[PDB]
Amino acid sequence: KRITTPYMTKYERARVLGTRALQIAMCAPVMVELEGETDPLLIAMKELKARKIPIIIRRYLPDGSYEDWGVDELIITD
Amino acid sequence: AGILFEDIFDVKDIDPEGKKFDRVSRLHCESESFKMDLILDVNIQIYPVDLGDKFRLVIASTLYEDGTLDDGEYNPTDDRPSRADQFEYVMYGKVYRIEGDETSTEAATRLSAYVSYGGLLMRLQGDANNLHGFEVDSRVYLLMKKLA
Amino acid sequence: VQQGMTPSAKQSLVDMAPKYILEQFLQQELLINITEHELVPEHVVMTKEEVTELLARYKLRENQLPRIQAGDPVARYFGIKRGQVVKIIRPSETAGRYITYRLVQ
Amino acid sequence: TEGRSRDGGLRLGEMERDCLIGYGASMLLLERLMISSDAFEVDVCGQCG
Amino acid sequence: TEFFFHTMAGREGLVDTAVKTAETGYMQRRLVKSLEDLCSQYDLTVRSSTGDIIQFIYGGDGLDPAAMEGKDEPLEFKRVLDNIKAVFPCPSEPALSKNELILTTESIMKKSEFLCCQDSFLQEIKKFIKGVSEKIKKTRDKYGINDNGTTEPRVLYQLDRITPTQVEKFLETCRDKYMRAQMEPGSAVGALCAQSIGE
Ligand SMILES: [Zn+2]
Repeated sequence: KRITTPYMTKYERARVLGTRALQIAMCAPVMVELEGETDPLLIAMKELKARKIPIIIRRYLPDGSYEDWGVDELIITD
Repeated sequence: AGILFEDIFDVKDIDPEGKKFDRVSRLHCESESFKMDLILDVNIQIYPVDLGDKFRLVIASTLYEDGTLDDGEYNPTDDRPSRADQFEYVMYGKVYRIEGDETSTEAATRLSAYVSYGGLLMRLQGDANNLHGFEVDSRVYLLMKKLA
Repeated sequence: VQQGMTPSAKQSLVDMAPKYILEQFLQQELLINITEHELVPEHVVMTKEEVTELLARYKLRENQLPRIQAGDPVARYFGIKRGQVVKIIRPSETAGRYITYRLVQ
Repeated sequence: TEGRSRDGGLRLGEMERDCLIGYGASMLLLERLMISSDAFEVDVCGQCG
Repeated sequence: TEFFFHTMAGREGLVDTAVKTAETGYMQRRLVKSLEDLCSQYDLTVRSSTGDIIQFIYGGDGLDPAAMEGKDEPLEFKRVLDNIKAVFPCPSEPALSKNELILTTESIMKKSEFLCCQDSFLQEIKKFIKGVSEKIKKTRDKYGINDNGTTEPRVLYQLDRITPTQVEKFLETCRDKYMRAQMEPGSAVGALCAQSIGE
């Protein structure tokens, strides 16, 4: 089971977009079709809107145990 | 007919608080046959009104007296016959608040409806029976004509 | 005590015997019971099992809790010894209540 | 460098340092204060530290 | 002579602005320094670097000051109920009465998802619903309204209109607004405090 909040905190969104933009900057394969945009951050934002990013968050509770959430099952909000 | 309410009124007072604007007046009116009381604002640059006038007003669901309810759009340059032909001053507005006359603890049978004509307010108050059909968010036309 | 007590007995008042202990209050303090004062939230002492369950809930080590001094007027009122735990029920600004725990050191 | 006769570049004074902590960002203040100010590399011997 | 006295008063403003410069900055620098370490853990506690517990739940509620609509409260009920009524006028559904409103509200709140929410908020909502329910009672009483819906001058049913669809929407909107108004774990709770008091 999982106890933490089910929404995506702004910090998680920021670090996910950052690390995915960096991965697409180097020639990684892109998981969504692009219409001709040539800016990594906007491609990563579109991917997240399509919810296809291959990144798994690992939330460390203070004691040392952890919980894993796929970036597709957090409730993304505004 | 699409008429919601019709009556003859007479004007009683104009600016209980004195002049406020250069083109609008806050009429206080009373009804001849029924005992409705009315508060209305008119653009007195185009339809000047004197302290003693008498007039008939009709609040209608639609201007097409034949009963057509095609309210999709309104075209100012129309020419076909319409209920506007029989009046001298026409406005368009929306009923945006209905409330009871709380002043009466018992025999509460008087209501008040507010109609807002895109800034120009109006309130019509009195017995409940004559107010049948007024509904929040309904859009209605107001027509008026002076009488000798 | 009415007004005070002699310094040599001040020193003696810590080492009479391990099996015997004594507690001194001022007449001036006792004149009012702080428990009834408006600015003192209710304190409650609990058994060792309660603290066991609490430390199990938050996954804490005992020395992580907030502290309360031994010489604190309320601590003296309750006569509690070092190493015990105290629950507090702060009266909220509204009907709610907040629970917090403090350790006596 | 500092001046305008000499070349410049402005200061990230300590008030800004708190501002950047405040939002909760972490790479931004690392970048502003280490990558693009005095980035440098050294070596150390783990046995003697 | 008036001009001279006027100048005497005026210069005090200029002097004050000059004096302000240093002391306030020193205070802020000390304060942010003292507080900077704290953070809001994923457990809803707030802990210093050592890992000790400062607050068991940030602020007692867990809410976030930067996300408040009312006066230091997450919500302003009457404003929300008013908004939902205007956005969803339901001319089809029949007007509800005291017993119907209380019955239908209890049934909806019975769902487990609302049970997951905070208790205090649920109580306050119940209180608000009781309040409106007693108010509609007075209104339906004074005018001799009949609960069966058969009163002739149907305009009288506009007085305190409320319908089951609107009730359900309101409760969902309330729950969501409360839920999304929490201090997101990982926020730098200390720096926000030092900055807010210093300013
Ligand atoms: Zn070495």
